[PDB]
This record gives sequence, structure tokens and C-alpha cells, in this order.
Amino acid sequence: KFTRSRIPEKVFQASPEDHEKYGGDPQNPHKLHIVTRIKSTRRRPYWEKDIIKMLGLEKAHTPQVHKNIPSVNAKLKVVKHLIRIKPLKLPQGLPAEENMSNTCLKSTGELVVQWHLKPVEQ
Amino acid sequence: SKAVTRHRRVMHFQRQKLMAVTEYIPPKPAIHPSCLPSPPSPPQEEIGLIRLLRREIAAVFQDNRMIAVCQNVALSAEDKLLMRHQLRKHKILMKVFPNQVLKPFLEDSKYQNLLPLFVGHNMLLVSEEPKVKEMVRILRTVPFLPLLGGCIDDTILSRQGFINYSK
Amino acid sequence: AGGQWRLQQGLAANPSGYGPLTELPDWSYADGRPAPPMKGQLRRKAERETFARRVVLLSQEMDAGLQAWQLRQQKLQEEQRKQENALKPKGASL
Amino acid sequence: RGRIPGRQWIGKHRRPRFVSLRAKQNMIRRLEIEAENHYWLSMPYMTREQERGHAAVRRREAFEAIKAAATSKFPPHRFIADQLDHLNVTKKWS
RNA sequence: GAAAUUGAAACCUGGCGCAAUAGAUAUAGUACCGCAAGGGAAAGAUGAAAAAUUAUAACCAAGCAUAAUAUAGCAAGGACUAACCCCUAUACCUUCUGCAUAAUGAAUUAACUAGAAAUAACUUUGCAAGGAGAGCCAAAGCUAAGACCCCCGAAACCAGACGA
RNA sequence: CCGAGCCUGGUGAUAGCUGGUUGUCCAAGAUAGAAUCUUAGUUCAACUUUAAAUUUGCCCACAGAACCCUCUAAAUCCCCUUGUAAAUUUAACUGUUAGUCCAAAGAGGAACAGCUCUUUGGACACUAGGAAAAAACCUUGUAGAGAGAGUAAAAAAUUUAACACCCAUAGUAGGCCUAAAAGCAGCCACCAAUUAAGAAAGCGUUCAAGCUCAACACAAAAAAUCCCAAACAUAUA
RNA sequence: UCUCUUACUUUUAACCAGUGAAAUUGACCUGCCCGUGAAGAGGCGGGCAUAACACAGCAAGACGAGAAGACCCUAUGGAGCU
RNA sequence: ACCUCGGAGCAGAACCCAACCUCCGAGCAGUACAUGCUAAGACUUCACCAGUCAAAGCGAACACUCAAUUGAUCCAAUAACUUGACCAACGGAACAAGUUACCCUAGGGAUAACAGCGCAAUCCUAUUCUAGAGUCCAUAUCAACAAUAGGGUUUACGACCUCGAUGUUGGAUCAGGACAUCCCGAUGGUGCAGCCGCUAUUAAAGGUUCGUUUGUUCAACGAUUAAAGUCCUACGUGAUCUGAGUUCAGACCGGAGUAAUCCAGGUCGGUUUCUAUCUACUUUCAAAUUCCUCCCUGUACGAAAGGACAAGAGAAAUAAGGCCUACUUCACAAAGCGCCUUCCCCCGUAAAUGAUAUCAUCUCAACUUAGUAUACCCACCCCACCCAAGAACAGGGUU
Ligand code: FES
Ligand SMILES: [K+]
Ligand SMILES: [K+]
Ligand SMILES: [K+]
Ligand SMILES: [K+]
Ligand SMILES: [Mg+2]
Ligand SMILES: [Mg+2]
Ligand SMILES: [Mg+2]
Ligand SMILES: [Mg+2]
Ligand SMILES: [Mg+2]
Ligand SMILES: [Mg+2]
Ligand SMILES: [Mg+2]
Ligand SMILES: [Mg+2]
Ligand SMILES: [Mg+2]
Ligand SMILES: [Mg+2]
Ligand SMILES: [Mg+2]
Ligand SMILES: [Mg+2]
Ligand SMILES: [Mg+2]
Ligand SMILES: [Mg+2]
Ligand SMILES: [Mg+2]
Ligand SMILES: [Mg+2]
Ligand SMILES: [Mg+2]
Ligand SMILES: [Mg+2]
Ligand SMILES: [Mg+2]
Ligand SMILES: [Mg+2]
Ligand SMILES: [Mg+2]
Ligand SMILES: [Mg+2]
Ligand SMILES: [Mg+2]
Ligand SMILES: [Mg+2]
Ligand SMILES: [Mg+2]
Ligand SMILES: [Mg+2]
Ligand SMILES: [Mg+2]
Ligand SMILES: [Mg+2]
Ligand SMILES: [Mg+2]
Ligand SMILES: [Mg+2]
Ligand SMILES: [Mg+2]
Repeated sequence: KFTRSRIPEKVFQASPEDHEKYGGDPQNPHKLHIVTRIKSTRRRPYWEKDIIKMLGLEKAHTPQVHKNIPSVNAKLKVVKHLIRIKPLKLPQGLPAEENMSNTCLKSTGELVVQWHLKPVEQ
Repeated sequence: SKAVTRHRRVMHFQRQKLMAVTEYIPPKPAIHPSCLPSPPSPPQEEIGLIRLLRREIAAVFQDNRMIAVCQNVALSAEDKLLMRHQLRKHKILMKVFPNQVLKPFLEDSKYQNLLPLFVGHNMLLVSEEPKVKEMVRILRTVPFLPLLGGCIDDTILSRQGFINYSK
Repeated sequence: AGGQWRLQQGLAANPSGYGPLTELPDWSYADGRPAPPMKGQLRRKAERETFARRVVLLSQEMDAGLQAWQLRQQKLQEEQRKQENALKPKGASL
Repeated sequence: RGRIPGRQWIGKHRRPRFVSLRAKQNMIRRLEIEAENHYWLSMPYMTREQERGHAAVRRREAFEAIKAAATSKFPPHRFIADQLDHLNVTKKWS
């Protein structure tokens, strides 16, 4: 019979060679996720379809921001083969009230607060 | 069909792709080991037979003074034993030693110029008393038996030297 | 074509996504007066603001919930101290 | 010649299917993306204890909005102006 | 499926009936069919004047004619300078898990041919502890309206007649 | 058109059966079962629809759910957080339930069937692209226009068999048993002359003879109309 | 009758003239091979062939046409008979 | 045989979960005699109907055991309390069996037989293995336990397609195709002297008979032949034919049944429609196979008995294509029983030279050798007549 999957805890245990490969820091884990569905919920079990709806991943290739917390991570580990997970980086910091209209999420995972649409003078 | 079948059941395409991707890849060295200079072979301990021959060979050159070097032709065993019986009558021995054992002995020794003689099947005719005259007539029975040479009393002599010494 | 190269340059795999080619207004008046914003650009601005406001809301909520847990742990530590001050031993100990 | 008994891709004797070179590359590309997902799920920002109760107020308020909308369902008001405006169908010139 | 009991107005000269495949079958129970009982049609179209035929002009179904056909293919679509040539495309309905299916039905044109009922509930008005133009219902009901329930086909059975 | 004439009437007989069931547009919308003179049907439930009321629903952290029983199974049930927005009850009824194939666990058959029968999940009866054509495999869904763009799945590999050179006399036909069986019909022991040789590993003799070797030296394929895209080992993924 | 058929006449036949049906018919601009598919393809896939066109023959195909065929099964459908 | 109810396996861990499934049962008995009266809250065999547990209270003492051990409503009985069906078809109709090929109607490819298709248990074939037969000897042949693949000819299994006009079998006609070759051809081995044989590789160009009983397919034997191949093709072909066996109504024999009536048996008889719309096709312009006799030759071979190759000749037969001088059916002609003509190799192997691997070795090494096409057809007056030309048209002649 085909049923759900219990992923062993050892799978989600980053090795020291992985921190030098993906650029992450275990001492200072990132605060927010950037989840993007890259696979169809079709031909997948119904429980995977429901979790996609709960995470707001209906439309494909539409980035969504989630919190890096165990309860949210629990849902991600179920549909981890249908989404792309990237950390959210803040080179300029959290957007303020005056920077809401100037935000832009680049493909690298960084959210800039000054989207000037102007070539760099440097 | 059943999970286990007598014939090889066809795998699902997703499973078949998984098997193909997860195939063993042997490590490939940057330079093939055969082309690189191989390390020197480990030393080979000498066989007890080889070190036994050296002691026996050294005795021959020291005990008996006359040594005759000849080519051990492919004579019939009946004719080869009969000549040995004729040589035993005149107290003449017919000793045969391998070249790969005898050559190294003569490489560093007094009898250093006898090295080129031992090429192929060779036999040694030795005796304490140099009965050259009695030996020559025995070897004249077979015209195809060559007398390479010898060394009598620490003096190297050719076949003609034995003929002169016999007379 | 070229989607992989663009992602390595910090751009979008699809050039129509964002950048000068798409975000800029497609036309303007001859006098120089700016054109009214296009419908697609207005939709993207609203979508980006909602994404930005969610990022601020999610980050603030985690910090607010982290301070509360830190405060409760401090409160639990203090409660142990208060109970110890009650009365002094007597009898064998004195 | 070359008949496959029954249907092609079902049955005991099916038409053999082989994995192409790009098919292997596509699967490897998928694996690399998911292998990176395992890395980012191994570093939670907060533990289970810290996370607890950090969004109870927002979740409670969110459902109260659903209850308010669900309990506000009622027929719309009926105005007397709209009933009289149907008499305009017979408006004409003198 | 009652009865006691209760008690009703009542002005023929009309039509949100049909208009020649409709309305009676009806131009007629004739033609025609059957030994008999019995069954049972079809259709007509000028004008004030035919004692104006110099007449009741044009256009309109399928079917033809005007005007046979040119590689290739569910006959079309995307197109194109251009009909074809190029590219793409497994007729329709019904019955089945599944029909391009070599499963059913249809040559085609025109006309005709198949969802009727208000108990409850709902919706919208009136009045309201009452509602209703006797009766009936009522612990917010009661009165009124609106809004849901097809067509063709057996082999048979019985009664009375007509036939050797 | 006589296993019961024809005609009229009852009669618009009845048919759980067959066929048909007429304008436009939008929306929601599929596979648990039980009973049945019942399995070509119907009723109820499940599911589905609308309206209405209400508040939790789904996901799920520990904790928790048996012993005789180690297929010590995959995994459920319960379940706060959390992610989310549904769920329950009330009112009114219709309709579907002669299912398929794929993956997986296990039955029946033959560890056959496009076989039959359960369970979990997917797809199909909902669109499109790709597997040659293709209901069930893979990619992918919420709907329009464009002579824009980025991508998903997506192109089968493989060609297999050379090989020793030279040499060999002898205590002996080792005894037993056998017509005689001698290294080789069988057997008990397997020492030994000689630089170096099995009281013999195979052949050939009724038995012997003869021979070689050991020793010194030097991995297939064949069916019926007619094979079947054309091809191409070498310009930087 | 056949080995083993053959000749001839008549009718039919074909052509000219006159008269003039019927079953049939989703639409067809109606090819072959191989493969595929609801398991037997003129229409799908891959190859090959291919100006148009009437008349006369032929009967392999169009699961050809003609009476919901015969044949088994179903119905709380009929009838005869015992 | 089975139909209701319960337990165990499938169903391994909450519940649930099917057969033709894999196993065993139950239709009771016993102890009570408060096995009394009432009442919160729950379970529930996937609905309903039924079924199960139960605190407290009243009243007494000081929710019986058992997995199943059961039957609704109506009705009847009864003062009442209560009781009543192997209604076992067990969600139960108050009470009803056979037969129909004399059959009828409505449907069904949900569903049978024939066929097609799936599958390869069975069947069939080749290799692998080397035990064992073959005087000796696995491998001239043959073959066990098995193994590895292929084939889709039988017997089965599946019920997917066809129930709104194919009965099936066999024969006649004409056949196309496969090669796993019966014959002709080529070539290894042989327990191959020569003839005969056996076996293996190659070869599908050509051929593969006529009869008696039988519906026959097949088979039996009759005579032959170089041989009388195995199959497939809608178990080819039935809008080409046959209707003998089976199949509808009649009847008989034997059998079953009270009878009606039935039959995997025997016997007799028994309607086989169609005017071609479409596709395809309608002179493959022309290369032939085989036997016998003779010669070589009574030669090689053999001790004799026996007895061949290759090459050449003759004769005959069929097949293909023509013709009418005879013969014959017949007569300005057609026709055969008559006459005439007929033209290529076949690549399985057998050997040289010669390296890898200084020999040798025929070479999926370079190389060498043996077997490794022709003919026919070809122009461009026409009214009408004639014609050896012809359905029409076309074609030839008209001097
Ligand atoms: S190529 Fe390096 S040893 Fe030959
Ligand atoms: K029924
Ligand atoms: K035909
Ligand atoms: K019953
Ligand atoms: K037919
Ligand atoms: Mg299975
Ligand atoms: Mg097929
Ligand atoms: Mg009328
Ligand atoms: Mg017209
Ligand atoms: Mg085309
Ligand atoms: Mg009567
Ligand atoms: Mg009379
Ligand atoms: Mg009559
Ligand atoms: Mg009716
Ligand atoms: Mg919709
Ligand atoms: Mg009953
Ligand atoms: Mg040797
Ligand atoms: Mg005519
Ligand atoms: Mg007609
Ligand atoms: Mg055409
Ligand atoms: Mg075909
Ligand atoms: Mg085709
Ligand atoms: Mg024709
Ligand atoms: Mg005909
Ligand atoms: Mg029934
Ligand atoms: Mg229940
Ligand atoms: Mg029952
Ligand atoms: Mg029950
Ligand atoms: Mg009879
Ligand atoms: Mg062959
Ligand atoms: Mg046949
Ligand atoms: Mg036939
Ligand atoms: Mg036929
Ligand atoms: Mg007959
Ligand atoms: Mg008969
Ligand atoms: Mg002839």
C-alpha cells in the first residue's frame, strides 16, 4: 500500500561541508523562507495538494514568504519535492513605511528597498 | 501482475530513470597507473636450491682440476647414458648445471672468461685426473658432439689445446 | 534562451519579469509629460507592497514571540528565589 | 514486423522504454534543487517552545473576521426610489 | 370511503380557440381496401371585373440547369500575392469503464412531434395574536401569488360482433 | 404471418426493456455500503446542490492506543501549536453507485493472461504538451486577445573466444586379487636409482605395446501481403 | 458426370432508338505497405505511390445489402401443453 | 452444493475491508426466581429496523454463565399476563411445480458457441549441461535429471470486440506467403569402400499423384512417383459454387420422465437471396523444370556379391508461350486428343600466400583462387465499306 512518508531526522542535519557549499550559517539561521512551487500538484496524493493550498502556493513560480519555524517547516518537509526553498536576505534591512512602494525581490533571494531602475554609475 | 515474477518485470519509467541515474561510477585516476613508472619490485629471497647449487658448483671448480665444457646435444637417453657409463669407467663425471645459476658464479670469479661458452644446453666433463686422451676417443664416436673447450690447471684451453695436451 | 545565464547575474530568468525593459513606462507625451501608470505596473506595485508588508509582519511577529518566551523564562527563574526566603530551619540544624 | 502483443505500455509484454541522456540530466537537476531544500530546513530560527503562542492573537482575530462575515449575511435593503424609477420607461416628449 | 348536518348563485348570442400536415375523419364516411364486421383518405387559393387571360412582375428549401473533372486524403482551419499546393486536424448522436471505430440511428428538404400536479419548504406582498369573503389553521401565525414531476413501441387478456 | 381467426371496445393496456427527449450564457459538481423473489431495478446511507444558522474545521508537538504473537512492515488513530478558511447543525429535494488502468501490499489462477477479488494512492470519464499513433505512463490545470518571452516532461545502449616451447632412460610386469590384467579391471601401500620424472592425471590395448602431461634444461537464432523514416563516428552545451 | 473440355444455334448479353423501376445511401476530394487502436483501418503514425477521365469484366475488401435473423442469456415479460 | 448468525487467517499496529476464497462452528443447555421497578450519559456491524453497556434512585439482599444459540408486521389464541412459523429463500408474499426444437415479445457481446485477440499450463524447436546407450568411445548417431531462449499450428484459460442479417465442417475453383526443406541444387561429418543411408550448413527459383469404403478433415491399403513437406492466410476463399455431416418444424429405434417432453446416440427427409455504388484487379512486353534410357562403364571402388561420378546424347512428361500442313471435334473457321518453341549463376564451403602471435594459420588482418544479360515494343486519309481487328471505342486494309 502507498501511504505518507516519515522522513528520518538525520536527513535534515546539515554537515559542515554543506555550510561551505550553500553559504548558510547554523549559528545565525535565516528568519524567513522564500518558497516557490516548481512542480504540479497533479498526480500527487491529496494530502500534498492540501498542504500546497495552506502555504499559499496555488500559482506556480510565485514566490511566497514564510517563517522559519518548526510548525511551518513540518509542512514544508511534506512537499519539499514540489517547491524551491531559498533564504530571504536583507542587504538594506527590513522595509520601513517609506520603503513599501520601492521593494523588489530579486532572483537571488534579496529584497531591495530602493528599486531605482537606473544603471549603476560605478 | 504479481510483485515477484519469473520473468524480468518491466520497471516503471520513473523507477527506471532512478536506476539509471544511480549507477556506479568507478573513480578515474588523472593518469593511468600503467603509464606511470611502476615502483621497484619487492626483493625476492633466493631459493634454497639456488644457494645449494652455488656451493656444489664452487666445489667442482675447486676439487677437480680438469673441467671440460661441451654442448649437451639432444642425444637419445640410451646413447646418452651409455657414454656416461664410458666416462664413468675412466672416472670422468658428466655434471649439468643451469646457465642462470652458473653464469653469476663465473661473473665474479677466476674462471671469468668461460662465461661466453655457456649458451644453451651445456654439460661439464670433470675429473680429478686430467684423462684428456681417454676422453677424446670417447667423444669421437659421435661426430655431431662438439667439444667447446675447457680449463685445465687454472689455464683456459680450447678444443685444440686438449688435443695437444692429449698427445 | 539564456535563462540560466541571467540568474547568475542577479537578473530574472525571463527578461519580461523585472528590469528596465518591463518596469519602465512604455510611452510618454511628446511635450514631456509622464504617462499614466500602466495597468500591469500598478498590479505589480500592489503585489510587491503586499509581499513587503507580509515580510515586515512575519519578522516582527517572530521577534515579538521570541521576547515573550525570554520574559517567561526569566519569570520562572525568579519564582524559585521567592519560595526559599520563607522561614529558617531549626532543631538539629539551627 | 515488430508487433507488440496487446497494448503498448500495459500488460505482461510491454514495449521497452529507455532513458535518454537528457532524461538523466533532468532528474539530476531536480535532485540538486531538492538536496538544497534539505539544507535550509535544517536550521530553524526558533525551537518548538519559543514558537508556541507567538501567533495566537493574530489567528484568533483572523477567525473572528470570518465569523463576522458569515453572520452578517442578510437580504439587501429595498429602496423606494428604485421601484418608482421603473415608471421612466414611458417617459416621452410632449 | 360515507352520513347526520351545512346550503347556490345562475344576464345565450361568448373565445389571451383553431386557420388547410391545424381545427371534426370529413370537399366524405365518399374514393379506395377487406368475403363480411370494419378500416379510411388525399386536396382548395388571380382580379372590382374572365362578358379584362394583352393573365395572378422581381427575389426565397432540397433537387437540377446556368457551369463535368486535374496528385493529397472527415474536405476544414492557420494562412497566402494566389482556388489547390505548405502546415495542423481520428465525423455526429446514443449506449458502455472506454467508440475514428468495421456498435446503434440518420439519403436529403419542408412541416409536425416529447415535463402536466403546489403537501412541505423557500421567495415576495397583505394583516397580525390573530389570519381567511361561513367550514380551516394558529405557542407568529394565516391569506394570496410565483416556482418541481415527458414521448413512442410490445407479445398478451377480456367482452360483444363478423367470417366455412 | 392459427400452439389458438379477424374486427371493434375496454385502451393512451402494461413494459425494472429499447429508442428519443427542441434557445443562449455562467457557476458548483465522481466510485464507502446495507437491504431487496434482489444484483438490467428500487429504498436508505455515503457523496453531491442550493438556502440558512452557528463556531470551529483542516494541517498536527509531546503524551497515549495488547497480550498468546520478533513476516520485529509501510503507516494510521488521537492530537496543542502552527499554517490556513473552512467546518458543523437547520431547511429542501434531485441525481450517481453494471468502473477502468497504473504504482504498492496481499489473495485465487500457472510465482499465465488487456485474468479474477480486496486495500492505499494516482490518473481517467476536465484542458494541454510529451512518449510514433495513444482514456489510465510523464509534464501541466481556472479558462480571452497578441505575428512577445522564460521553462516543464521530452532523442536507448551494445560487437563477444589465438596461444606453450622442448623433453622422458630407470629399483619393476610395487605387491594383493585375477586366465593374465603391468601406472592406467579393481584394491593395500605410495617409498625410490639418477642433473631431473606420479608405485601415474588422461587417452590406446583381452592383457602388454604405444603414447601426452607433470620433471631437468631452454559469448546463438527462425513465421507467414512488403525491410522499413532518411541518415550521419570529429567545430567547443 | 469425368480424364479434358470443345464447336454450333437460341435466349441473355453489348451497342442504336423508345419507355423506365427497386433494395440501398451520415458526409466523402473514397490508394498500397508496415505499425497502432474498442483487440480485423481508404481516414491515426511512419514509408511508398499518385494528371484528369468514361466504357466493359471481375467478386478479395467496404466486419457488403436484405426481416431488431438464427444461436445462448436476461424479464418478479407472455402463451400453449402436461 | 449454497442462502441467517459467530471466531481465526487475508485485513501484521484505531475502526472498516471481498471470493470460487483459507479453517472451525451456532439454531443450545445450565444456574437463578428482585433473570424486580425505574433513570443520567454513551456504543452501534457502515442506512433503517433491530442490537449492547450503564452511574444514581426506589425496593430487596448482606444487569447470570455462554463468541453465535435467533424471526419483524399483520393475524390467531387469551379475562389478563403472555404465547404462536428448519416464515432455514432465515429483512420473512396467507396459500402456486414441470415442459416448449410449435414457441412468441422486449432486450443483451454486461453473456455463451464459432471466429478474432490476450496468455503460453499443455504442445513445439534449437542450444547449454556429459550422466547414460552406441563391442572400445559423451558429442557418427541417440539421450536422463534439468537449464536457457524462441515459436503461436493443437488441447485449455480470459470474456475485450460482433446479439438492429457471416451458421459451421469438408470439397470444388483459384491460390498469395513463411522455411522449422518432402523432392530437385550446393557442401561438412559419418560406425561414408562403391550403391544405398544417417546427420548438419546453405537453398523457397520449380514441383509436390490418381483411386476404394467413409459427410469427411485425418486415416486405413491400392497402384505409383525425383517427392506425394510442415503450416499460416476470417482453422484463405461460400454478394464464386456445393449443402453430404451437424442446425427449425415430420417420423423411427434405444434411453430418461406419471405425463408433456427430452437426447453430446443411431436412422430417413428437410427453401443456401442479391441487378456491383466504392476500393483492388483485369497479357508481370519475353531466362523450365524433372525423370528415364544411352554413353563414360560394367569404369573407379570391392575379395566377390554388387556398382557410381562429372561431361555428352536421345526420348518422354508437365509447365509457359503459339499454331492449323496433317489427325480429330469439325469445315471461308474455331478447337485438342494434334503440332511447334523454350536461353543465367547462385556463394554453404574447399584451398594458396601471409602478419598480429619473425614457425604455423584460407584473412569479421592487408590479399589470391574456385560458380564467390539479351530479346520484344517504337511513324502519324478516313465519309463509307471490308477485315484473320473488335463488347462499344480503338486497330488494319481500300491500288
Ligand atoms: S599508453 Fe602509457 S604505457 Fe602505453
Ligand atoms: K431489473
Ligand atoms: K466484392
Ligand atoms: K427471499
Ligand atoms: K450484413
Ligand atoms: Mg499488483
Ligand atoms: Mg496491439
Ligand atoms: Mg384536415
Ligand atoms: Mg435552390
Ligand atoms: Mg495534408
Ligand atoms: Mg370470447
Ligand atoms: Mg363449402
Ligand atoms: Mg389469416
Ligand atoms: Mg408505454
Ligand atoms: Mg465549473
Ligand atoms: Mg422476499
Ligand atoms: Mg614437459
Ligand atoms: Mg436504352
Ligand atoms: Mg426509392
Ligand atoms: Mg482520387
Ligand atoms: Mg492495419
Ligand atoms: Mg496511414
Ligand atoms: Mg466499373
Ligand atoms: Mg455477379
Ligand atoms: Mg429480478
Ligand atoms: Mg450505526
Ligand atoms: Mg434475504
Ligand atoms: Mg442482517
Ligand atoms: Mg423432432
Ligand atoms: Mg534453412
Ligand atoms: Mg474458412
Ligand atoms: Mg466454406
Ligand atoms: Mg466471401
Ligand atoms: Mg443435409
Ligand atoms: Mg441425412
Ligand atoms: Mg496451350
